Amino acid sequence: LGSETITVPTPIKQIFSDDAFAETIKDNLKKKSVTDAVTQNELNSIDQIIANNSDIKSVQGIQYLPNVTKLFLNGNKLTDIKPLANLKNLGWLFLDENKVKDLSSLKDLKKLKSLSLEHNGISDINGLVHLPQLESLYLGNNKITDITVLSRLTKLDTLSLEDNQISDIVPLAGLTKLQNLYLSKNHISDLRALAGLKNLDVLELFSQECLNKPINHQSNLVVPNTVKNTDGSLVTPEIISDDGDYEKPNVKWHLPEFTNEVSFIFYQPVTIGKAKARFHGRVTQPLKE
Ligand SMILES: [Zn+2]
Ligand SMILES: [Zn+2]
Ligand SMILES: [Zn+2]
Repeated sequence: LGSETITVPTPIKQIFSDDAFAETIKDNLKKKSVTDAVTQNELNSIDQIIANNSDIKSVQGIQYLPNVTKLFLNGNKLTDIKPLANLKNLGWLFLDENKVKDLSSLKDLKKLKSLSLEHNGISDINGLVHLPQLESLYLGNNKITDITVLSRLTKLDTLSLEDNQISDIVPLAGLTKLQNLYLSKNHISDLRALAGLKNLDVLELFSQECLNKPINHQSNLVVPNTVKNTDGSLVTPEIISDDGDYEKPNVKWHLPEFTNEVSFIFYQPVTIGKAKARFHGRVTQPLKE
């Protein structure tokens, strides 16, 4: 908008407050010093910013570059991203490894096609309702438990939710345009939601870790198997703790004088569309005295 253009020549150091960042602008327009002056035409000129691992704590000043389309800003020290809020022409925004937790500034970025926020400690991704046009979304290595908002992001061909804490992938059942789905290291016990996902080329389901609602230290104990495949059918465990034994459809046991938590491990090669993956994880079942 209006005073998100500078009208007299100005020195970099002054418009871009953060030193690291002021230097990515210098290094990008091939200038020789941050004290050198820049005119808005030159700023208008900038389409891409490559600034990974560059120790950037603030992108203030970025507001003055309204034709910027691709922002590579991984592994910096960003927390507040408001100066992006209004860069209408943004399509790639890479903010891995920062600490950006409030996605409200992305909300009017309606040309944004690919967003990455791996490893930011995000837990609420509901701000994503404001961005249905997304094509690639990388949300790996956060603390996301609820993905119900994703049933709306129907334009995705690439989605990574690897290493969060998802029990429930029913919200993905709809997203049939999906080609690469990474769901490793979550709490996924039921693969039914993926029956539909026919265009999948790459799919990952390693290391699920599913925990249960406690019961009690019984000599004869008999928990039912809840791990289900694509198509509804109970997957047969690839090993049980504590000379445990599986007769359909329960893990049985026999105890008194050892301890409090029991478990079983499962394994199942799956095929959905043109993709082949390994659904391998563990059902825990803790007990009390
Ligand atoms: Zn909002
Ligand atoms: Zn035994
Ligand atoms: Zn195994």
